[PDB]
Amino acid sequence: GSDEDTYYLQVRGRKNFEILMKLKESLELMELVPQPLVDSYRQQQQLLQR
Amino acid sequence: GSDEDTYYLQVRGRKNFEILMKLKESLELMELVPQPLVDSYRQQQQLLQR
Amino acid sequence: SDDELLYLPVRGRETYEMLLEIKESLELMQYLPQHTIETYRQQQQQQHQHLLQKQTSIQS
Amino acid sequence: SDDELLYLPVRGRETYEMLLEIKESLELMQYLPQHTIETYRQQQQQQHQHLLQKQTSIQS
Repeated sequence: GSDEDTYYLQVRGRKNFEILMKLKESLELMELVPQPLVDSYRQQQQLLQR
Repeated sequence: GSDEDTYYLQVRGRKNFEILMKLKESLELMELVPQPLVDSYRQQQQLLQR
Repeated sequence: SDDELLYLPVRGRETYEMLLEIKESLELMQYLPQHTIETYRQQQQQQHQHLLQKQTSIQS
Repeated sequence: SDDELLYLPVRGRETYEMLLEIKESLELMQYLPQHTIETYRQQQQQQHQHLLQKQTSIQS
């Protein structure tokens, strides 16, 4: 689900590729999986803020 | 001026692309340009701490 | 200590939103049981070897 | 305030390093007078349009 277009990246970075892959996949999954644990931890941890 | 191989990725995320592009560029450029303001700022910022 | 509660003193509005969100999405991904993610990444990997065309029928 | 001193509490060895290295590289790129980046981006953008082999001679 989305358009018919895709963005392409051609770059050589050992650290950069490892990092960008995990952060890229992270947000893709964050968009596909719901946010229960996100709000659950957000609030449970908000009790540490004042 | 590195190995002849390169990493190729294909994904469509709007915020993801804006972010991944500047973050990739950030390290690429920080790696190609020297770090004069970095050293100057690093110590000047440390002076805010104790 | 491993669990050293460090802090990141930063002042940037756009910077805050992006730093907090990417930090949260990754942290949460590695915290929650990656059941869907494991099966998804694994199947997508296995699909590459089948993409040569070997099944009698496939649909999307 | 636009300059709100926001503190991000985190505990992770690779998490601190990776988030700081990228954060610093980005902040410094947007803070320091990155004239080389400006001219570099421009040069590469212009080169792509001339890549249609319109020069007398080309060398690297």
